[PDB]
Amino acid sequence: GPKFPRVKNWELGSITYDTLCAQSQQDGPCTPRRCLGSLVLPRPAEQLLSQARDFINQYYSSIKRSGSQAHEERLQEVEAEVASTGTYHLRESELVFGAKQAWRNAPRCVGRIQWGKLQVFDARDCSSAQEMFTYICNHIKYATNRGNLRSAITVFPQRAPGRGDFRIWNSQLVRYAGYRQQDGSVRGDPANVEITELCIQHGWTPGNGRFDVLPLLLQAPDEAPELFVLPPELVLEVPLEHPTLEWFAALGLRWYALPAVSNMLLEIGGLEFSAAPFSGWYMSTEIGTRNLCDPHRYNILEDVAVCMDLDTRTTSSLWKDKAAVEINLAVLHSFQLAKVTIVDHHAATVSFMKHLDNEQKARGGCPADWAWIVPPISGSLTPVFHQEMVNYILSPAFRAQPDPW
Amino acid sequence: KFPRVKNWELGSITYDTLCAQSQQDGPCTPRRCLGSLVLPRPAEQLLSQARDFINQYYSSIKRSGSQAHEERLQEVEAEVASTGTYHLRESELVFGAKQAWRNAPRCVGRIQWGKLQVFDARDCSSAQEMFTYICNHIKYATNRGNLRSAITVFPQRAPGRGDFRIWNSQLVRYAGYRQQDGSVRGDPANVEITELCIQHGWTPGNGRFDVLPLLLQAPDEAPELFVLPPELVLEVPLEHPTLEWFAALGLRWYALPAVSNMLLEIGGLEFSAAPFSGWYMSTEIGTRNLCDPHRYNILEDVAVCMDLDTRTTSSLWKDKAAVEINLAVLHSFQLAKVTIVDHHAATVSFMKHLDNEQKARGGCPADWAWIVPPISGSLTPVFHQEMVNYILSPAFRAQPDPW
Ligand code: HEM
Ligand code: HEM
Ligand SMILES: Cc1cc(N)nc(COC[C@H]2C[C@H](OCc3cc(C)cc(N)n3)CN2)c1
Ligand SMILES: Cc1cc(N)nc(COC[C@H]2C[C@H](OCc3cc(C)cc(N)n3)CN2)c1
Ligand SMILES: C[C@H](O)[C@H](O)[C@H]1CNc2nc(N)[nH]c(=O)c2N1
Ligand SMILES: C[C@H](O)[C@H](O)[C@H]1CNc2nc(N)[nH]c(=O)c2N1
Ligand SMILES: [Zn+2]
Repeated sequence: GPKFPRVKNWELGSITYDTLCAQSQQDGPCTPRRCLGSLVLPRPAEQLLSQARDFINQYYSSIKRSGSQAHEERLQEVEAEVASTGTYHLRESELVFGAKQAWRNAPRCVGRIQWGKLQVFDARDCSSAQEMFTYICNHIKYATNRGNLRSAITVFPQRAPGRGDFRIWNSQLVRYAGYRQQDGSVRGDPANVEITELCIQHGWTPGNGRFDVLPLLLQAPDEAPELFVLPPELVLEVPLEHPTLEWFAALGLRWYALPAVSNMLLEIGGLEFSAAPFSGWYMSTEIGTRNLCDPHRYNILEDVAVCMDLDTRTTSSLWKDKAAVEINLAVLHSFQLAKVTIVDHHAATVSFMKHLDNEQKARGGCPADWAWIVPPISGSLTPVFHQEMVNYILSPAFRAQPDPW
Repeated sequence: KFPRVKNWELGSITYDTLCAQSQQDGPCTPRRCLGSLVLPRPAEQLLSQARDFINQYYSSIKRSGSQAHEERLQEVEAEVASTGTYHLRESELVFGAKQAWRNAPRCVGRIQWGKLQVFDARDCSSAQEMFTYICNHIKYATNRGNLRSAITVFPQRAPGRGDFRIWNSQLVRYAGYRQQDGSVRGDPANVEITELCIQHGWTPGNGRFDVLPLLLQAPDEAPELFVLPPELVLEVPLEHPTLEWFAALGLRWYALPAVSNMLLEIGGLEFSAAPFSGWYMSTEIGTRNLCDPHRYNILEDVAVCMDLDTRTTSSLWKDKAAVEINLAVLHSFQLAKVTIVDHHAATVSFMKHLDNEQKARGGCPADWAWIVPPISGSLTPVFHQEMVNYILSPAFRAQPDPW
């Protein structure tokens, strides 16, 4: 048949061919000799212009004015700007399209059915660390919306020739402190040990809890990062209880409402937005499975299993599986009681299948990273497990970038 | 470039250098990864695969460069030059089969790769004889519940003629009967092979767990039908340690997972019929075979029996029922003294395998999507372990169905 990858769903027996992958401009890490799909992060005058031309072409196609006079004029105007300055600038509506397209292009995101519904805050006028804070607080207030969460991104000024970057040092806008103890263990979230210690080196007075919300370390160009404490009333958290296990509330577990990634680079048309935090709402497994049960995170499985009186001395009791399921259930139940938006892993994966069909019809495929899209409990119980996926890099894109220190 | 391979739970890092030994391309390119696809789409080359394989063998027995090694290379050269093909000595076959298992990227059970009973059935000239060898394989491997890994190797592919083939995908398979009203009674995965048995003379049953006969095919002949003696096929009724109603569901599964439709390639030679078996990991039965929607699909029935709220996904009724079903399988196999490994023990053993292999060969090819179990992924260590996938030979391969 077609010379595009054939893609099969083994639950349903249905077949598609991905033609979209033909548009990839950027090589991933695989070769015919070996596949590196399971690695988390495997290792410009005329180069900018070709990325910019491509992006402008994407824009004009999206508004159905390809080949138009307005399209040709924008193209000239971009090359003139690069010509005289080395860079160029997006129109507002271009930025909005490019931000959404970056989300839509993100292979690791199961929540892409929502991609067209993204509030884009333009913060390209921002000129200080103090102003970044205001923009960030506004983002948090808008996005949180007292529990009825709204997807959003806030875009700060782009990288510029020989000027320092805007950066948010924290990986997320909300992070619990991780305090290294004398014995070598950690109180709080071990994922955050390094940022915690950077906050302390930069003048923060540390708490001693398991859920101390961290301050933000915000860096305006060519300045030391400045420290900003989020007013507590802005940071919506959800205490965790279980619907029938009454003792679960006594564990004092909690999580925050708003998942807002702040350390990734938004690339659009070769332009690099080094600070562009974005937020959605949580899939319940992120909290109840990874953040709470990973051995290298809060690691609470054994404690919960012991409370549930399970036999923790043997694997074949499936004590881990039982406790994990109850932890996820408590996450879902508590978020529901508190009226804070959340999506379980069944509803989310079902919606992603719908997204796949939509994208097949709209673009001829959808880049997806199977290992990231399949949830970390109950995998084959979700429809995405049975769905082959093709993974490739399209731009606009969100990318990892090196830590600023 | 040698990939840096990180474990994200422990922060430990290795470099896979074994991948340089791959002489066989997989489906990925720098423009797109196809690692999630289940099956993506001359004398001088036989000689090079043959020399390489003989070189692997003499090196395995340390005698790399000896008289015996050099003479054996010439035998292989002489035979290919004269006939376009060659034959393996039994010791070479035994080594090659083990190595194919070892190299199988999708197998989580490879800590066991060195314990493999290898039956040479290359002196087989008929479907009848294949059946005798298969019965002996089942008897050995089953061993009254104390299961033992095994492979039986029937005669290789030859340019002149049809292949020896076992038509069935496994040696034990439950019938799947389609109903004019669309539904399937039994195992929907075996509708086709069920229908093929009927068409070749089998009197069907009408249960949910009717064990199929084998269709065995000798070269250029119609396949023949052979009913396995019920006494040879060990099965485990499923009950649950606390939920009494669960036994009333009538569920069971067989003890012996024996794959019979894959080709075994050693030194360029191809073995189209080479059934191989180990023991089950509980999630293969409890999660996939019983809970897949296109398999026995029993999740709902179990949830109702547990009185769960089936109206909404957010009660996690599915997750809760799947767990009890896996528990029942583990409990039932244990009660019956039939070998089984749960998915926590299995993946822990695989992590140990990765480490042994790192020391021994500088790597291990592994397919993360297959290694990570279908429930409780991130609760197992392998979820957090990066993996490099690539094709080494000797290898097991998929091959076209013979009809
Ligand atoms: C609206 C609800 C949303 C849900 C339920 C959702 C769900 C998810 C989940 C479960 C992941 C994997 C996270 C992990 O394991 O750490 C993820 C990754 C991601 N999503 Fe979303 N998403 C949502 C909205 C968004 C939005 C608004 C953006 C960007 C504008 C976005 C971009 C991403 C990116 C870039 C990743 C990859 C992160 C990385 O590589 O570390 N998603 N999404
Ligand atoms: C001794 C205990 C064994 C265990 C627990 C085990 C476990 C597994 C599991 C869980 C899978 C994934 C199966 C699936 O999802 O359908 C698998 C695949 C496989 N194993 Fe094993 N294995 C064992 C022995 C063997 C032996 C003896 C061989 C060969 C001699 C072997 C070769 C394979 C191959 C080739 C596959 C891939 C099959 C395919 O592509 O569909 N394994 N193993
Ligand atoms: C927007 C959004 C919604 C939602 N429900 N969940 C998220 C979670 O994304 C969090 C992001 C930050 C960590 O990144 C780890 C990481 C490390 C490295 C080296 C690369 C990479 N891409 N990702 C895990 N995923 C984000
Ligand atoms: C030896 C062994 C031990 C154990 N515990 N489990 C097994 C399970 O193997 C069953 C085998 C047959 C199915 O084949 C599906 C399949 C289809 C296709 C087109 C290709 C392919 N490689 N695999 C999946 N795995 C085998
Ligand atoms: C090694 C492996 O790639 C790594 O643990 C991945 C697997 N899948 C994942 N999937 C999601 N959604 N998030 C993750 O952090 C990971 N971790
Ligand atoms: C599409 C996807 O690759 C397919 O569902 C795979 C996923 N992982 C698997 N893993 C195992 N062990 N066995 C399988 O059959 C599958 N199926
Ligand atoms: Zn790949």
